[PDB]
Amino acid sequence: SRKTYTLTDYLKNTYRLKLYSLRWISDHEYLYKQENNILVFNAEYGNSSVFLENSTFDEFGHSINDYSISPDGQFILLEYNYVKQWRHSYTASYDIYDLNKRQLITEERIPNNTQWVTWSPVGHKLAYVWNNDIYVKIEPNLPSYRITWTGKEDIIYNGITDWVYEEEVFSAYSALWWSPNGTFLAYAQFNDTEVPLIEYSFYSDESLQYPKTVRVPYPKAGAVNPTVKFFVVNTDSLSSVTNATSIQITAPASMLIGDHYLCDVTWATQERISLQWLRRIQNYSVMDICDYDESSGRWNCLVARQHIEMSTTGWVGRFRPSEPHFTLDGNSFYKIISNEEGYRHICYFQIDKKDCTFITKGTWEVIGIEALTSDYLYYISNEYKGMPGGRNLYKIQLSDYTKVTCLSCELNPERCQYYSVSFSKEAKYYQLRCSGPGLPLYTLHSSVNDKGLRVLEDNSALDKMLQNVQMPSKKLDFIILNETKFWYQMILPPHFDKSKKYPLLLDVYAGPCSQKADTVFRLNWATYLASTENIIVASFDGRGSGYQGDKIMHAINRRLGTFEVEDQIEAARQFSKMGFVDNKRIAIWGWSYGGYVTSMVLGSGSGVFKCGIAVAPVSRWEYYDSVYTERYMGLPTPEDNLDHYRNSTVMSRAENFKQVEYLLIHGTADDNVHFQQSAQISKALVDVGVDFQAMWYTDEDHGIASSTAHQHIYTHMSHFIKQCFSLP
Amino acid sequence: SRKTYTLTDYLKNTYRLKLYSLRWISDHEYLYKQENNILVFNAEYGNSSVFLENSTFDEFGHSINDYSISPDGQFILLEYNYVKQWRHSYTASYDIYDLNKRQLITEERIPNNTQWVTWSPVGHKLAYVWNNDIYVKIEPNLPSYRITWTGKEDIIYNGITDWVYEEEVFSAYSALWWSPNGTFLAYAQFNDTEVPLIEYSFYSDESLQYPKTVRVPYPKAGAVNPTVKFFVVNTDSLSSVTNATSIQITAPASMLIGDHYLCDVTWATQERISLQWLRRIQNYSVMDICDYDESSGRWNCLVARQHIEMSTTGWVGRFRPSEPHFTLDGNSFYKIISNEEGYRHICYFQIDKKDCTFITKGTWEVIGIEALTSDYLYYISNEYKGMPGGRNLYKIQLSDYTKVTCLSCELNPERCQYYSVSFSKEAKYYQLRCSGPGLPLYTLHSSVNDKGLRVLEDNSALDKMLQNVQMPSKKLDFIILNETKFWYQMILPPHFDKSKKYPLLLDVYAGPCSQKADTVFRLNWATYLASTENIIVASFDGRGSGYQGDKIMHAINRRLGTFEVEDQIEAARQFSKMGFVDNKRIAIWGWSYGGYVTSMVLGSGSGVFKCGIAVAPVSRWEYYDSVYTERYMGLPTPEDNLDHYRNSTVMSRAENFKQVEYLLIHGTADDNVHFQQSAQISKALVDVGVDFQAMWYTDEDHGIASSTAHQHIYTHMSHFIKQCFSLP
Amino acid sequence: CDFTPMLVGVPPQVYNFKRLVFNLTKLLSLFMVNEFSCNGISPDAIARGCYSSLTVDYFAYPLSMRSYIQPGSAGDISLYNYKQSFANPTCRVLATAPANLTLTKPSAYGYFQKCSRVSGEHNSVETPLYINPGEYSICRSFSPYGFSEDGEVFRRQLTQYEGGGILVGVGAKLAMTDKLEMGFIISVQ
Ligand SMILES: *[C@@H]1O[C@H](CO)[C@@H](O[C@@H]2O[C@H](CO)[C@@H](O[C@@H]3O[C@H](CO)[C@@H](O)[C@H](O[C@H]4O[C@H](CO)[C@@H](O)[C@H](O)[C@@H]4O[C@H]4O[C@H](CO)[C@@H](O)[C@H](O)[C@@H]4O)[C@@H]3O)[C@H](O)[C@H]2NC(C)=O)[C@H](O)[C@H]1NC(C)=O
Ligand SMILES: *[C@@H]1O[C@H](CO)[C@@H](O[C@@H]2O[C@H](CO)[C@@H](O)[C@H](O)[C@H]2NC(C)=O)[C@H](O)[C@H]1NC(C)=O
Ligand SMILES: *[C@@H]1O[C@H](CO)[C@@H](O[C@@H]2O[C@H](CO)[C@@H](O)[C@H](O)[C@H]2NC(C)=O)[C@H](O)[C@H]1NC(C)=O
Ligand SMILES: *[C@@H]1O[C@H](CO)[C@@H](O[C@@H]2O[C@H](CO)[C@@H](O)[C@H](O)[C@H]2NC(C)=O)[C@H](O)[C@H]1NC(C)=O
Ligand SMILES: *[C@@H]1O[C@H](CO)[C@@H](O[C@@H]2O[C@H](CO)[C@@H](O)[C@H](O)[C@H]2NC(C)=O)[C@H](O)[C@H]1NC(C)=O
Ligand SMILES: *[C@@H]1O[C@H](CO)[C@@H](O[C@@H]2O[C@H](CO)[C@@H](O)[C@H](O)[C@H]2NC(C)=O)[C@H](O)[C@H]1NC(C)=O
Ligand SMILES: *[C@@H]1O[C@H](CO)[C@@H](O[C@@H]2O[C@H](CO)[C@@H](O)[C@H](O)[C@H]2NC(C)=O)[C@H](O)[C@H]1NC(C)=O
Ligand SMILES: *[C@@H]1O[C@H](CO)[C@@H](O[C@@H]2O[C@H](CO)[C@@H](O)[C@H](O)[C@H]2NC(C)=O)[C@H](O)[C@H]1NC(C)=O
Ligand SMILES: *[C@@H]1O[C@H](CO)[C@@H](O)[C@H](O)[C@H]1NC(C)=O
Ligand SMILES: *[C@@H]1O[C@H](CO)[C@@H](O)[C@H](O)[C@H]1NC(C)=O
Ligand SMILES: *[C@@H]1O[C@H](CO)[C@@H](O)[C@H](O)[C@H]1NC(C)=O
Ligand SMILES: *[C@@H]1O[C@H](CO)[C@@H](O)[C@H](O)[C@H]1NC(C)=O
Ligand SMILES: *[C@@H]1O[C@H](CO)[C@@H](O)[C@H](O)[C@H]1NC(C)=O
Ligand SMILES: *[C@@H]1O[C@H](CO)[C@@H](O)[C@H](O)[C@H]1NC(C)=O
Ligand SMILES: *[C@@H]1O[C@H](CO)[C@@H](O)[C@H](O)[C@H]1NC(C)=O
Ligand SMILES: *[C@@H]1O[C@H](CO)[C@@H](O)[C@H](O)[C@H]1NC(C)=O
Repeated sequence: SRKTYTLTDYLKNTYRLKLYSLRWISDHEYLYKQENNILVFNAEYGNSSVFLENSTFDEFGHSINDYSISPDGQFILLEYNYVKQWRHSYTASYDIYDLNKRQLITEERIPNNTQWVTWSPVGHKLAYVWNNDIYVKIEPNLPSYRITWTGKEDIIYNGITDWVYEEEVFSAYSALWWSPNGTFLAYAQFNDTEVPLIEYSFYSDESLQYPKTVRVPYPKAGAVNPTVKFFVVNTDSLSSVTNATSIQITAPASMLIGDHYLCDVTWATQERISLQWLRRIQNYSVMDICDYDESSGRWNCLVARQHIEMSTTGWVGRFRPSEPHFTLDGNSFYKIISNEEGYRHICYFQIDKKDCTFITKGTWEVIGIEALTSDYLYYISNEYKGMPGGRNLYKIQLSDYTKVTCLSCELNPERCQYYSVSFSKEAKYYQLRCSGPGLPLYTLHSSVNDKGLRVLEDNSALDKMLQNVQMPSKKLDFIILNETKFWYQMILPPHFDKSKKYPLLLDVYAGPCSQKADTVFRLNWATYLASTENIIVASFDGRGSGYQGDKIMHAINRRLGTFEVEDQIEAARQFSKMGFVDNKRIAIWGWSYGGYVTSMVLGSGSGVFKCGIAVAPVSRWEYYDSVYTERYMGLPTPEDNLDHYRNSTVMSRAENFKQVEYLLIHGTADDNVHFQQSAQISKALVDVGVDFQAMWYTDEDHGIASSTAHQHIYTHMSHFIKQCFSLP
Repeated sequence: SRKTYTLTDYLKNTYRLKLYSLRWISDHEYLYKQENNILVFNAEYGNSSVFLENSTFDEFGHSINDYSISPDGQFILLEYNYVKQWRHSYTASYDIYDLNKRQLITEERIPNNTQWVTWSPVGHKLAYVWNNDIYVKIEPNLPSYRITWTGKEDIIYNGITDWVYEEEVFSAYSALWWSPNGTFLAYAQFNDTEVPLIEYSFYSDESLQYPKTVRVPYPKAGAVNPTVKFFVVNTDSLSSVTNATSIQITAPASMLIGDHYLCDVTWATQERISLQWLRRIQNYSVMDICDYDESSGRWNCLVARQHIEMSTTGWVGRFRPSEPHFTLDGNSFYKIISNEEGYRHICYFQIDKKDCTFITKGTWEVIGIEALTSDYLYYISNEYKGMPGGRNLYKIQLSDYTKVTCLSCELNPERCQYYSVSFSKEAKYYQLRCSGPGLPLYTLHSSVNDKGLRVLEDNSALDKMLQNVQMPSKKLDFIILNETKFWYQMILPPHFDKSKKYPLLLDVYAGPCSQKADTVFRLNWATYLASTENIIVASFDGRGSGYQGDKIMHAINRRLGTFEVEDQIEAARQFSKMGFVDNKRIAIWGWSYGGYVTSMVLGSGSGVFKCGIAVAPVSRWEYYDSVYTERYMGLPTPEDNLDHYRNSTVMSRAENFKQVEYLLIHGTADDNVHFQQSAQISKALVDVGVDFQAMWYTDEDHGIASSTAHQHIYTHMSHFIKQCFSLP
Repeated sequence: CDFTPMLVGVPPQVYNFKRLVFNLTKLLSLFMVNEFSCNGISPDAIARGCYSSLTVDYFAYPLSMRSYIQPGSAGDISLYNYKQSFANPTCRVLATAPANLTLTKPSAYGYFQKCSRVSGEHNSVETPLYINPGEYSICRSFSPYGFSEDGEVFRRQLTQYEGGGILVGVGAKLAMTDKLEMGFIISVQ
């Protein structure tokens, strides 16, 4: 009859989700790139104007990957020759184009293979990292001043992170922090000398007759971790004749007694910077607030201006300690910390004093602080309807904490329940981006009266296009396990019948502080499986999941692969007990941590699941990196936690794999979860005598994301699933 | 019905053939191992005595792997702590036990991790290689003498071969050649300084946090080859106060003008050695006969005594030039070389005369020379019945070449057509080892009258066991292609009916100078398939195969991947035309070179084959070692043969794989056919969109010979074949 | 005349011997001698200026390489490095220089064990190139100052007026002795 969401539709991306990506250049203007040229929009009443034209982009011979606009609007930074390295890191060539003279700046150019470039928040100061060294350009045409001279490849990193910091700590390649008005440039230096390297073979293009070995400094669980130093340089004193001087800011005395991390850098004022330090045993953190001393030229860090965050029941933060949001004068700040009951909420701090006053409370969590103003604070929370999966924007008076108003709860209640926000420079205009149960909707608002200005994008065309096709429906509900609610989502096939019985596939991540059950509209592999193959795809949020308090998230502390596995198995049992699930046909699949949970579920010997797919799975926690593993498990030493490091392993349970059908997939050039982990799973399975299926992917990273590789892997897993359920 | 040959019968090895492995320690005596004892036997009368007892082995704390006999019989050499490295190379610990005194020798023992140990041909002199250096013990209790001082790991090899030599040139790890009575020790020194290294990862046991990288100097096609030198040392002049003097013998100037190999070392008399050198273009070879001058203590090779062996239509030899067989005086020798027609025959040489005379003629080939006494020469050939896959023992009279007598043609005609022999020390008694169409049979004969003494092994227990098993049958016949007979073999299911149609699996190797159609009894995977699954397993000998003349064998020259593939396809077409073969269910499988031919056949787009399995296949000929590849293809340079090197890849044919089902298997720790080849095949197949099945085997070499991995791979391949043929 | 030049500097190898043509013979007292044999005029017979000519060829030469230089020898030295000429009366010396002399030792002793020419249908015919009693070696141009390590192989494409093939030379190295041994020949005319 009618068309359905097919695999080609997912792989070829026939149905496109339109987005409205804008960059707020000013308090009431933003840049939008439509029809391959940048336009300026007035936030009040439309009033669009052309900023750059397509012909200008046609001028230079090479293709432009990305552009960056100087805050004064006089220069643009054109990025080309893009070459990706890791999830957040790359190298590229950059060209500077004058917007007033309308010409290229050909003298004293930024060198090729530049690792990172950034503008100052005001003016047109330019700082970039080249060969692990920092250079600062006061003007785009004048020569650059070299800041650091100790940059060494794979040894010393200046202004950029190493692998582990970029992956787990900062979630970014940049370790540069400009001052609020561009006077000081703070940077971190990472030393990876004694950090051991992971080596894997890179079978490059077919013309290469000898494979290359990629050596990456990678601290595994319990190994030497990279070491860090923090420096602040003064860019107004830079002179050509002399070398620049960098003033080092040391970690607190309570933090130098062992291994530590630098987890956050924030500028409080033009002469005040806050640093957060985290111990290797990541249940202790200290915030250091330091003030510039004009006579000395040095930065003084007072002991009385130190704030300590502790966690008796687990780790500090969700993945890291949260960032502070200082006031205009810089004498106080707002931070999201866990309350006495375990729910993260905004607490009001004063830099001099230890005690903090909580301004929000309840059985819900604050997701983040969005904007701070003299009169109001804006934040995202899941308070509405008591659903942990939803997100909404709120505002709270700073003179009266009782008056709290929801700015997005009733705008379109049915279609939008998952909100995100972008605020202008002075926070008088914001864009609300919903991606709730309905199609994504983008709107513009003004903060003065919280009135709706216009609709930037409503995804009308997809709605027109999706009327012909047969779409599945998402149901979000909860179950009671032990006097507590755990939320699940199910992708029900079209014309779902409660009397009929369907196969069930469990989509699993089940990592610490994760949410696989939310109100987000997605067009993915589950849409195909529900729309075309009539398979129910279900996800569960059990113990160790986030955004529902610390009693649930910290339940898997030092015990990884124990409670989440049993929670997934019990969820599958409850789903089969619900009534419309075929007990003979139940499957489970996951990626990364989800692959680990899938493997442990299959090796548990419960008999609930018929088959499973693990994609790039973690097999042993001693093979994974130190920061992530030691956040949740501790150190792999006989003193504290070696016993559970040995117990929680997929290999140990290889004898229970006889009762299931297993698909094991891994990319050979994976740097996050190395191929060694699957290679050990397969070796254990072969040693026991288990029949299973495997597939490697040459030169493929953690996310097996090419065109051909992505299409191939999803076609292969669709074939496996159709063979499992005996589908036509 | 009755029992059949099952998969567990093959994997657990339920039915086992028995062997009679003996070591002739004398003209009339040999040693045999039974009931964990060492029994010496009298060949003339058959009585035995206990050479070594049970309780002698039990006094050592270690488990003895192998034993060695001094030619005088005074010392045993017991090998333990075995550690395998490559196909022929290993390290072990050795201890010497005196047989007269009945005690272990604890003074100046052979060091641990000894690479190679050998006795002298007479007496009890020992030469062993430790840390790439040669040591000589005149007596087992006295200290050893260091011969060479230049040994270095992965750089310089003294007395032992490097990977490419051990794999392709010598098929052995030793590079030591004792003089006929042990006065001289000749050895080769290899130099791998500029040879590139192949790097692959070795995961090891699960307790290892970081995988190891294995660096093996491996010269690929066109890369830098190792350098070889040859030295002879006089072991009768060794002293404890002076370093040993080694006299170098240089290659002929016809090889010193470029790259070359050392192919063979053979001692003619006590003071004469023969050396065979081959050019990197392996169609030119020179034998150098050198003599020892007692005045100078130097070895001199005359120009007049050099013998040229060149090939115009291909390469020299079957794989390497054949070994010479000198007479007692050392002034003449017999060699198997190709005649004008193209058939390998024994030619009679004089050391100083260039012309040699052929003593055998025919449209058949001599396989090898087995013994050379006065008035009689013993050799193995496939002359009998015109069957290229049979082997029979013949003797020719040196006084009259017209008197040729077959010593094994009419011994047991139905049961025995494939013969191997082992002669005594003076060729007075020979053991005839048969492995023909029937069960293997071992008999002892005396060469004075060619009379049979006794039957050493009858395999009567296996014959009794196999009467209750439905066993498969083998048919050996030929087909005519362009007025040329090409032979094939067929493992037929029990109760074979020509009227019924059977699925056909084509087992292929098709390498140059290969024979897959012979009269050899086997119990392998094809027995199970034919006995249990009723699948016809066929092998075909096409163009490029051996033991049929140079016209058939050299058709593959410089055109690898062209004629063998077409011959396999045409053989499949003929088989389907025979009338008892299901045309829809035809499959092809192979290992190593057979995997390459299978992949080429599947990418040919012929439509004959439904599916196929490639195990450790060659993908690109530039990824393989230089010696093997350049024997058949030449250098990969634009002047010589790069275009075929580019046209004969499995990758180029990735588009045609959409019409077949593919199973691709490799072991990650493979050092012969690296995992890079299968990785490149899989990468090409993902790019074009082809769905296939893959399986990697962690830590497994080319053989995949570990018991668990062997069982796993054959179970997986049986599952795949059953699925392809829709077998219930 | 003056025999200072032979003494100064580093002495040359046997295959690259240096000849001075000019009396005295006091210099034999400078270093220890070992072999004064002659085939023509006997030793200790000097005519001073009455000699029409005086030629000397000198070279660093180990004493272990002694039997290979004789009135009749069959070895690498005579065949490819230096063969004595008996048309004029000569005298071998083979003396050993002492310490504290103005003689810088060579790094090692060197000589050529093979030097032949390759030219044929497929580079098949090998022709050893034996030197004349009075001539130099064709293979001299390969490392005139000696070889590093042992068993070096040198090759070059010979041009016309030399044969037009491929010249192959193999050299041998012997480590230097504690004191420098050298060789002389004195031919009187
Ligand atoms: C295993 O194989 C490797 C690689 O093939 C071998 O290593 C090579 O060894 C050779 C030595 O034969 C070496 O070549 C020398 O390198 C020196 C440093 O680069 C050069 O200085 C030297 O040239 C001089 O010597 C030549 C004679 O050998 C002369 O012909 C030449 O003109 C140069 O003359 C200098 O020296 C003389 C004194 O001898 C002096 O009077 C002159 O004024 C002048 O100064 C050689 O080219 C290679 O470089 C090595 N290759 C490497 C290391 O990669 C290794 O030896 C082999 N191992 C074994 C055990 O055989
Ligand atoms: C990076 O770290 C290494 C080691 O952690 C530092 O090297 C040490 O330098 C000190 C000098 O102060 C020596 O005493 C140590 O012996 C060195 N250790 C090692 C292992 O080399 C190195 O100086 C650091 N680099 C930077 C730029 O800080
Ligand atoms: C700035 O510092 C760098 C490195 O500390 C100086 O560069 C060194 O200069 C010395 C002396 O000229 C050289 O011996 C080194 O080789 C240089 N090192 C490098 C990495 O370049 C540089 O001279 C300093 N500049 C000024 C103006 O003092
Ligand atoms: C950016 O901020 C810095 C820090 O407040 C300013 O630098 C100070 O400026 C005042 C007034 O000009 C001087 O008295 C101080 O000596 C300066 N201190 C330092 C460390 O430079 C700077 O002027 C600001 N720039 C702009 C454009 O506002
Ligand atoms: C952070 O975690 C560590 C490890 O769990 C805690 O150290 C433990 O402290 C208790 C109480 O003093 C001891 O009984 C344990 O023996 C300690 N374990 C180890 C491995 O040393 C530490 O107390 C925690 N810190 C905070 C602030 O909660
Ligand atoms: C035999 O040769 C070896 C190496 O060629 C000699 O060992 C060397 O001896 C010298 C001086 O005693 C040392 O400086 C070297 O370090 C030694 N090398 C090695 C590799 O050991 C040994 O002395 C020689 N033996 C005799 C008797 O001459
Ligand atoms: C092993 O063979 C060698 C080589 O023929 C024999 O050595 C020769 O023996 C004869 C007689 O004793 C001497 O005249 C020669 O000078 C020896 N040559 C060398 C190079 O040593 C040796 O005698 C044989 N050993 C046996 C037969 O036990
Ligand atoms: C060994 O094979 C090479 C390569 O095929 C032969 O070299 C060829 O010789 C013929 C005739 O002289 C020439 O026409 C070709 O151009 C040569 N090819 C190359 C690549 O040089 C060589 O002659 C053979 N050696 C024999 C037969 O002894
Ligand atoms: C649009 O904005 C420009 C400034 O960018 C302003 O000059 C103009 O008046 C605006 N148009 C209106 C208000 O209609
Ligand atoms: C500018 O060029 C692009 C081509 O990349 C085109 O799509 C766009 O329509 C052009 N702009 C205008 C205003 O025509
Ligand atoms: C970057 O590389 C290109 C191409 O080699 C070259 O033309 C250009 O000058 C380089 N840029 C710099 C800043 O050197
Ligand atoms: C690991 O499992 C063993 C049983 O095999 C148990 O004795 C031990 O207590 C466990 N350790 C843990 C759960 O930390
Ligand atoms: C030697 O031991 C084996 C088993 O250990 C036994 O079968 C055999 O009979 C023993 N030999 C003798 C002569 O008894
Ligand atoms: C076999 O018996 C004969 C006697 O006929 C004897 O000479 C020979 O040594 C015996 N062989 C063994 C191995 O005992
Ligand atoms: C070999 O190793 C063992 C164990 O360390 C040791 O006892 C023995 O002495 C070694 N052998 C030699 C010859 O050193
Ligand atoms: C092999 O491919 C090359 C590349 O185009 C071509 O020049 C050559 O003719 C091809 N060889 C054959 C036999 O088709």
